[PDB]
Amino acid sequence: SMEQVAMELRLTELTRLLRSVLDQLQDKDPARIFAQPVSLKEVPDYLDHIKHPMDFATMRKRLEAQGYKNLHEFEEDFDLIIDNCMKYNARDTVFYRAAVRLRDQGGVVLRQARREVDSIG
Repeated sequence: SMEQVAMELRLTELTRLLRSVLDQLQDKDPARIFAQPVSLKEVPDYLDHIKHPMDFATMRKRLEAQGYKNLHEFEEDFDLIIDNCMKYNARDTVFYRAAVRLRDQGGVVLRQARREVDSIG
């Protein structure tokens, strides 16, 4: 149908906006601490601690499959990155500190993304 197409064009445009958002959030991680999944070869007990792992490469796969229906779903995954790290790692670690800085700096980007998503519809 014409409606299904219009729907698909909306999703494609949302995907375009979320790709830009993801690139902006990932720039706030210049150390690349959050770029890839925590390695289960190197942290073999990780899944005993963290039940829903997340990272930027995994979000990017979902994004490119147009797997985010709305900004809320995207934000859920970004929050998993931060929250998983803040649980697994102690306060006095470069990892925890990196997550705090990513959260703080990402807030600005996500604030305007919500306005753009509502605005453009």
